[PDB]
Amino acid sequence: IAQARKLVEQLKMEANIDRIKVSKAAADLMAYCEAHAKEDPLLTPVPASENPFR
Amino acid sequence: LSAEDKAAVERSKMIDRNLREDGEKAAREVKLLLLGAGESGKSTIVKQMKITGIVETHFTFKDLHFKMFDVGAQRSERKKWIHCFEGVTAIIFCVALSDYDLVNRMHESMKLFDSICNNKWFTDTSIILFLNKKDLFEEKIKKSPLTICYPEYAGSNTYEEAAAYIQCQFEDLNKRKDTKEIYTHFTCSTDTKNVQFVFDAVTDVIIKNNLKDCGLF
Amino acid sequence: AGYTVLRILPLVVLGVTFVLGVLGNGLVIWVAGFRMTRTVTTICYLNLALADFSFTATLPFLIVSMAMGEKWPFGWFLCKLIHIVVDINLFGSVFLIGFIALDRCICVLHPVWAQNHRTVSLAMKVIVGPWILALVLTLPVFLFLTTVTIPNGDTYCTFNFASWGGTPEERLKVAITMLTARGIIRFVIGFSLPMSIVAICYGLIAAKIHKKGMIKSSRPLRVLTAVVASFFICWFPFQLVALLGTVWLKEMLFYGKYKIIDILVNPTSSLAFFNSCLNPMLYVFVGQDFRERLIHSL
Amino acid sequence: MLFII
Amino acid sequence: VQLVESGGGLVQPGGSRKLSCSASGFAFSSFGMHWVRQAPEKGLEWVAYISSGSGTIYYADTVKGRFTISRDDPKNTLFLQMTSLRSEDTAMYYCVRSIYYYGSSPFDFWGQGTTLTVSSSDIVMTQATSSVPVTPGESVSISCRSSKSLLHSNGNTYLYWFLQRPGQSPQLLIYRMSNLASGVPERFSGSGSGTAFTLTISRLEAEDVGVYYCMQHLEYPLTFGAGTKLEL
Amino acid sequence: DQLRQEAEQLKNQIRDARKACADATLSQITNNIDPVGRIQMRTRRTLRGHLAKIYAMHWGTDSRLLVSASQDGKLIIWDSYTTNKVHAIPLRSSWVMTCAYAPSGNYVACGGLDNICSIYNLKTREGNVRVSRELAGHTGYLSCCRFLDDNQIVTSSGDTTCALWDIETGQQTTTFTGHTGDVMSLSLAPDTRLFVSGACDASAKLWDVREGMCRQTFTGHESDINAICFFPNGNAFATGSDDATCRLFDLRADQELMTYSHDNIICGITSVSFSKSGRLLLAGYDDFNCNVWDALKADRAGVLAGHDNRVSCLGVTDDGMAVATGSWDSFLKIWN
Ligand SMILES: CCCCCCCCCCCCCCCC(=O)O
Repeated sequence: IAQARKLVEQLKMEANIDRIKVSKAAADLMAYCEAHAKEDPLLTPVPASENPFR
Repeated sequence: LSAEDKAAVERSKMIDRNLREDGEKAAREVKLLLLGAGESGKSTIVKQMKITGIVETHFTFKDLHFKMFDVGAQRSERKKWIHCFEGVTAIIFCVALSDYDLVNRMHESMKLFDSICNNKWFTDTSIILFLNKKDLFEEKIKKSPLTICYPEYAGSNTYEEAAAYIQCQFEDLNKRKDTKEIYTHFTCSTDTKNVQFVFDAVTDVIIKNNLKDCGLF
Repeated sequence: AGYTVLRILPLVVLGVTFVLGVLGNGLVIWVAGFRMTRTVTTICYLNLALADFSFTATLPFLIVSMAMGEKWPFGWFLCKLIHIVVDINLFGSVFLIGFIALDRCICVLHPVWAQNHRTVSLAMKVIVGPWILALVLTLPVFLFLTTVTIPNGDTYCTFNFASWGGTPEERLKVAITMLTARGIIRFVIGFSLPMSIVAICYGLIAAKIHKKGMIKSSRPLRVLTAVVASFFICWFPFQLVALLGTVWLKEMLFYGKYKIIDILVNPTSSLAFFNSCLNPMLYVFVGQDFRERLIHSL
Repeated sequence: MLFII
Repeated sequence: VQLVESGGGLVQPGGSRKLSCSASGFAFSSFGMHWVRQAPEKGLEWVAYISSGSGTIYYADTVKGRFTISRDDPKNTLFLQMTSLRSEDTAMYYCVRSIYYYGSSPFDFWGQGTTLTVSSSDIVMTQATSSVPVTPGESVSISCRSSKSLLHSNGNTYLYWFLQRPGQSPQLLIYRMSNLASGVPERFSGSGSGTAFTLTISRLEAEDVGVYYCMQHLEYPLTFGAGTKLEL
Repeated sequence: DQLRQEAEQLKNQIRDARKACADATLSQITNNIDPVGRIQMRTRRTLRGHLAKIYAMHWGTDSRLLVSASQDGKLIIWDSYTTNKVHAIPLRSSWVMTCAYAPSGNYVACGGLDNICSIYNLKTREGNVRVSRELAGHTGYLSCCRFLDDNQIVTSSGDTTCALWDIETGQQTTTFTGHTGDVMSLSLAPDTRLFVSGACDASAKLWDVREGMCRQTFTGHESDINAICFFPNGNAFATGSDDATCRLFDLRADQELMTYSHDNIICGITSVSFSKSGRLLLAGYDDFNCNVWDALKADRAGVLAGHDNRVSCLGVTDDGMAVATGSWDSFLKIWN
């Protein structure tokens, strides 16, 4: 029965969280991806001179 | 061309040479995996062989080095680590004949045998099956009938028929009867018989593998 | 009177050998040497493939020569290179087949010894032995072959011992017994040693498997027969004609006798060359792993 | 191997 | 990690002698071993180099052909065979260990060295100053120049800095022009561009006094600088 | 018995309180962004030298050195730029299922069926690599080990418990209990104050390193979880499963954002890694080809098919220059 005790405490602690809307999270992810998009070697091929692998 | 990395290339080639030599040394040894349900059988068979994780035992018989990985102590989901033993030459499976009446144990052993024998990682891996506790089975079979474990059994309560029936029951689980051979043996008090049987089985598996690579099979 | 078919046949068989052999050996060299992992079997097969591929690709030049009645429309440099390549590859193929048989017999008859003392390093070191035997046994060709030219005629590629000095009769003596010795070696090292090893080893493998009851289908006794028979059928006619000729060389050259041997040599040669095309099929394609890796690679 | 005589 | 050398003594001109260095406290098999000698009241010069596994051996031009270097890894000893000794070869021979891999520090440890007395193209590295007046508590800089640019295509400048305290073996300070060696206080700092190089001691103390040396590892033979002496 | 139904109500309460915030899916939010639909990656280096299956690889912070573990009992540190080998560490236990490379570069970690995480000292006065501490204390097998810093290592075992260790003392400091099944993966946030562990119970749990309490719990996978990775921001993490499905969870929202699935894929996912920008999701697959998923639109931008057998370990460099994919065929490939 101790397992029920621990599960109840854990769920109670989990329930009280200041959740945020899905839209705000979506906007945040889009903002980060756009902000760091240019400095990403995988998305756009880098010039062969600047590429450390040849 | 290069300035100081030539020494690095020399170091890399020397490391490659050491790894290739180690790989040859490892490839020489034959790997066996030990499985079962009852710890008594595992302990007896391990002790019979010449001699907290998985225990590795080394024994040499007839100039053939063996490696036995006991994984009994690993209490976890077997599916997530069983694939690490895909290349083992043979699987040594231990079942207790004295556990037919004690508790459903024999049914559990059959379930485990079915689970590992038909597994997709061991399609072509021979399974050596050792039936332990022969003497206790001899003593108990006189009093407690074998009917308790298998309702369908219709036979004399004698050692030869009961042993043959149990062996036939275990050997019938392998759905794939062409690429796998289930060698069966009843453990003897002498270490020599058990080690010799394991050596015969592994030599047969080695010959079969060599023929399979060369196309004859 | 219908002997035209006898002349045309060798050309057709050699051409089929050229197309099938270059495709077959090429697939073996790519699939085994590059795509698959290196094991003793893969090294021995790759060596057989290299030998056959070299002979197969040096075959077109021979197809022209045979068609033109032993006339070489090529210079001295190609003649020494082509007749050196053909003759270091044909000995190579026969020797390697003997090595592959000895390897299989050591793996099956003595399993523990192979498991504990057979690995890529010893194999690559000992695979040189068949090739060095071939190079030592093809030195008669570098030392004594050339193109003699016949006035009012095209040149012909034949052994010429004229440069070795002495009376013309001395030249006759050096040519005869030496050519006779070459023909004998072509039989004893060329067929006896490889045929004896291949049949003795494959027979012993058959005996061991049956005693232990490991035959569960028709493949075990089908491939073994296929390999021993393929080698005997392909090489026994050629070796027999060559041996009869070497024994009767004096009669043929001096008295123009036993003319049948001359007409038979090109047809009987066609089967021997055909063995090079059959070898990739009866030694690598049958295996399960090779087929699987090829199908993925395609 | 080739008979060249 | 200690290296002790043996075999040093008086030798008559034209004779032969074998120098032995025994290594204890580290894995000798995986280290390339060098030989560096120092003539009395003079600078260092490279003598020989044997790599791990004995695969590659290089010798300096002055002692080419008459010197033999060999190693016995099972016994953890290094052998230098000297033949046809001449007056120019009088020096204190030091033994140095170097391991080469990405991020390694070559020439990290130097042996005590033994004295050998004999009775009676290359990249030049130039140190502008023989000696500099220095006082404790003040920053100083030592300059170094090279004939050829040391910046290889990899991006690593193969310059090494060394310190030899009076009465001791040389010790490594900066390797590859910008990396501090293990155990060297942070006050030492090094920077260089192209051929011109500089080593800076932010705050000097009593132990820092000695003769400083330059090394180039771009090509063989390795060449050292004349030596800059700091005195208090 | 009263606790069982009361807990059930709380589970319902979580679903309702979280159903409320799900105003829209991210598929609608990014319906207008440009698709990055041309991602062709070619093999650049082929690290070679292992003789058995490879189960883990980790990149260094310098973005050049990488360590790979294999069942032959060897740990190799590879120089990616030149294909050279820097060290070959012979393990005591040949059964290794994870490897970690310390951020400082001084140490490496390995673990497996022995139940012991070994810490190796790369930089020593002697030339060889030595073992510094042999961590013990897990009953189950080790699935993943990651270094918080030079002195603290967090490890997941197969006994449902993830643990944090102090390397110098050799003693467990905090135990994270709460999973009901074998834990298979650990990913550490960029700030190194949180880590997410995925278990065979089909639930991913977010922990806090300082207090050892399960801060949040995420579910939605039908089957086991095999790989987990944080988004660079550290406010989202993607998870791989055996049902051929990847999901992107949010730490703040507490819910699923996208499901990365295709009908043609019916194999498990062995490794998940993100790109430096977060716009590419690299997911390893058992079909022998790792797949590049566009994170914002759930469409497969590209495929990497240079593996003979199943992809196992995959990692993206800190600088984003390369994606190294290990496989059971004993070959690593660096794909730029
Ligand atoms: C002209 C006739 C010559 C006869 C030469 C025969 C050569 C003997 C070859 C033996 C092959 C098999 C050897 C035994 C192998 C084994 O012990 O497993």
